[PDB]
Amino acid sequence: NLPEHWTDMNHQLFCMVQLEPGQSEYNTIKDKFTRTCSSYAIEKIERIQNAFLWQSYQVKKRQMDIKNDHKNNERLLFHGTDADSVPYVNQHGFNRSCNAVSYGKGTYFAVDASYSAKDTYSKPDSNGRKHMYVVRVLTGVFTKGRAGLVTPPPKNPHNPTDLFDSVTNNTRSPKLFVVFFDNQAYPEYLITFTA
Amino acid sequence: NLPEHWTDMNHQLFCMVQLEPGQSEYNTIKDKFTRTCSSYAIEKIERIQNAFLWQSYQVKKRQMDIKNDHKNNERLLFHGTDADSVPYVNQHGFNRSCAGKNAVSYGKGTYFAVDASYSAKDTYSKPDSNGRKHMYVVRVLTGVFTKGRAGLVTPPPKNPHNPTDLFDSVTNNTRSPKLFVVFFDNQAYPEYLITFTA
Ligand SMILES: COc1ccc2c(c1)sc1nncn12
Repeated sequence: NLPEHWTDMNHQLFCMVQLEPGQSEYNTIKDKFTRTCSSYAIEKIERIQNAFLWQSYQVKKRQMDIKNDHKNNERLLFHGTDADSVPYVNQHGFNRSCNAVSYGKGTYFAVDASYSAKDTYSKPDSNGRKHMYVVRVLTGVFTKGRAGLVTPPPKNPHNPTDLFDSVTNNTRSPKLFVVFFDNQAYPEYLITFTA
Repeated sequence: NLPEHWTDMNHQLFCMVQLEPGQSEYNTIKDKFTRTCSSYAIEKIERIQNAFLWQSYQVKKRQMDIKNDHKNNERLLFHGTDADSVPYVNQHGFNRSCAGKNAVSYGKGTYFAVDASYSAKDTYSKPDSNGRKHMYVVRVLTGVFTKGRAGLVTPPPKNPHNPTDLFDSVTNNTRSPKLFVVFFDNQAYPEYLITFTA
């Protein structure tokens, strides 16, 4: 069940598709980035078409939608990473086993591209090229994180196995989310940019 | 896609089903266990019916079967654990982030034994305060594997010039595997819980 906006992959399961500047899709993703990173220079935006990662993610989304009894479990967030991690993320997505982990040992996603645009995350390569993903994240029901978490806390100590879906720095006004399971995040776009 | 011989869970997503001795399903597991654990005695064998873990695992299995272009990707292995871990595993499966360092480490992942005798060690299946030991019987997507190394946080690449094309798992010995390490969620389905005692 591959999304309508994907382009044909000639019976293959993985493609990075460079977006056409000035078309609706490129404009939408560029605007999400320029909301907070208007001082940067965008080289390109690529759509990540990874059928396997999409499949596993959509299964987790369906499960979380059932568990939480609503379809408000997904957020579009940003993730800055170094060039050497990009091939791994494109093919395998986010891996907590691979910076600070102040809110738990998971994968960190920013509400604002400006946070992910920090050199500590989107490490500039030899040429100053920086890499940021636009990510579909199953944040679901979240709570405040803390150092040393390996999974989200339980929603009630009385049922230790019924967990929050993610944690954040601040429940009232979140700026970051941490997820602790594979296939809770789908890397949808890769932005290549410079300061 | 839930298996047709599972008990009806009346829209519930999770059930543990106590098996009857003399049923083929119980006897095959008891035989697999007693092959190497004949000094122990089984209290009970429970079938783990976890709809969400099954769905995610079967998706991974289909993907691995496609990628590897054969259906030799799944092994039935053992996993000894402490009583405090059983509720988590039943609900959420095997979390590498919680895994102990193995006394012989072939990587930082979840370990599964070919032989029940390995998993039966008190170091894994820690006897609880009532002397009950706990061992899972696990469908594991071992796929294509290589000898592991203690530094691994993912399986190694098949080819160093293509670092993202990975082995599916690692082992202690490719010619005579006795343990497998997996590094991803939903690569192992806890199918049965064996409760046993000395
Ligand atoms: C407080 O810890 C982190 C750690 C990593 C991280 C953030 C915050 S925001 C962001 N964007 N990409 C990566 N990250």
